[PDB]
Amino acid sequence: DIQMTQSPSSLSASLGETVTITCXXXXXXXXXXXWYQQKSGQSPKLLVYXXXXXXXGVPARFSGSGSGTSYSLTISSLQPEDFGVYYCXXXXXXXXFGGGTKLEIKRADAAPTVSIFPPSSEQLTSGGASVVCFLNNFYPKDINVKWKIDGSERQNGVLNSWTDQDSKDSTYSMSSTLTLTKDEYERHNSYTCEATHKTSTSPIVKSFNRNE
Amino acid sequence: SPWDRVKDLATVYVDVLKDSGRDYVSQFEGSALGKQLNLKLLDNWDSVTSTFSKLREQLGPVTQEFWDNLEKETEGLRQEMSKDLEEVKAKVQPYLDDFQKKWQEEMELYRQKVEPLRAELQEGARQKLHELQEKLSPLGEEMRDRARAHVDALRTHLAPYSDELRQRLAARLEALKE
Amino acid sequence: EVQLQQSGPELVKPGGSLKLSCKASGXXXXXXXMNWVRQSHGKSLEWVAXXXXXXXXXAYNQKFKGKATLTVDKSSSTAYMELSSLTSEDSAVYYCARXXXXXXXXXXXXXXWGQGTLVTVSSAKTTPPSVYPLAPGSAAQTNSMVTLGCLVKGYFPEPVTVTWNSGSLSSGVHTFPAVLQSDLYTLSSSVTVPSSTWPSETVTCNVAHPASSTKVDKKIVPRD
Repeated sequence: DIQMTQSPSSLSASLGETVTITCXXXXXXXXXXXWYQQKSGQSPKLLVYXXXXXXXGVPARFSGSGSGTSYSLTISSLQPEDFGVYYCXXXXXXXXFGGGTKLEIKRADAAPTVSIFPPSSEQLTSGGASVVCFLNNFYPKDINVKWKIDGSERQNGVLNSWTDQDSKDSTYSMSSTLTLTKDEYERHNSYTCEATHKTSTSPIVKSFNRNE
Repeated sequence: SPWDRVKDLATVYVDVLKDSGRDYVSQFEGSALGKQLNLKLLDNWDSVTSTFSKLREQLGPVTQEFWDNLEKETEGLRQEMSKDLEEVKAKVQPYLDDFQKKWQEEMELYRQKVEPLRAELQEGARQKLHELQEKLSPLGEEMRDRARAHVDALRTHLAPYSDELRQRLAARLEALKE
Repeated sequence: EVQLQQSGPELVKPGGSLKLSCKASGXXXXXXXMNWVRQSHGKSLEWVAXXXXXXXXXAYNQKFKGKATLTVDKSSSTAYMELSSLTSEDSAVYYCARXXXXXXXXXXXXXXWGQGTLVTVSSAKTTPPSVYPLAPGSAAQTNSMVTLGCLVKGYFPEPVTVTWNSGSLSSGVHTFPAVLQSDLYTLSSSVTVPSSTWPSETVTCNVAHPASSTKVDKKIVPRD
């Protein structure tokens, strides 16, 4: 009945930069703590046990320390394999895990390439109408999009999907889909997909006219 | 009391065989491993009916003729039982050696698996290792089951020998009444 | 080597029951305690329970004290996890991991993990996908690159494989993860093509849904 709390919910750091992950214990654990490294779509792997004993195959960059009730995991010179998700566990009482720490690569900011697509003819015959907006190869992941219909924002019926950080260019991509009925689609002419990002103060504006 | 000598005959010449086996079990039960495993092997080891009671059942009626013959022929009875006892102890010795040897092999395997954990646990070894006395521990349950299997196998192996010694003692005492 | 083999992905309707498999090899099954960990998509690892294979003893946490049940089959050296009355919140990935202690202790570090079993709870039936081409339309393309899209909507279950020109366009393609909307999955795929090659040359997205054995080829064509 001891809970593990990790202070960094999510951390972004450049390659080779030092980073410390702290795991706090609700009570004394007397060592017997383990850290697990999990990649995207992968099973957890044992990294360091007894809070100070690195596992087999673990490079010397990883290190653990214990100062009271706060156990810390330290990586000084990050490598591309080091990026992922990390968890701490307590092995004294019944086992429990922490909240998780998602480590991601930090790079220079990039502008989102925004593309907007009107609903296809095939979808119109079925009865639906979805306007798809693509935002590819942008950093950081934090971005907000707005759907303007003839100048009026709509906060209903919009669903977004964020891809995992790219392995090649270490960027992010986002797709925003606004789904509405055919009748509601034909009640307006101009559909605009605007996104506010740190790259530019003015949001990038892409739009089209329904009357092709 | 004339019955003290009869009891002493059983304690010296038939009961000493089972008491020897109890020492082998108690050697490991009270060791460092036995304390750590919370072993309870001697809880049910004593016979329900004592060997002296078995002798009295086979010799219900008693008369002064038996006591008179006992005084005259105790030397012969003592010599015969001593010779038979030495035969049985040498015959059962390899089994006792086998029991201790196979047990000591498990102790070496156990120690090399728990001593590394004691260093890792550091100050927490006293309380963390208490799980080894509970049901969730695989090795602890395996050791306890193997402990029960070995002691029960030993008890059943020397049981016919103890019965044979008691039977000869009963037959020798029965012949005195005539 | 020591490894744990888990069963394939499982689909169970709401209100039903589930049973997972975890086959052990390369070691003694009864020698070490077996753990089960539940992880939802993009969530933290959650310890479910542990089982002593030799004795059958089970230790459940407060979250899954009655919802989960752990059993062991000594002869087949497999550990089973059973969930009763699953719901949409029970859709997660379940791992089985062996305790690092050689039987000396029950609760310790998890040495070897299984790959995990994917569990999804939905009452929806198998539905073929609907594929809708995505073209710029307005032809407002003065940039050196032109982006084309492929929309896949209303299919169940996952996964769906999307390729462009039968894999010819391998670079500049972004396929987005599916999102559940009213018991049906939906995703979109975008491809970046040089502007000189479209619409001068045909661009087609290939959508494969092996669950329904459906393969659809949609050629991207510009509007009027």
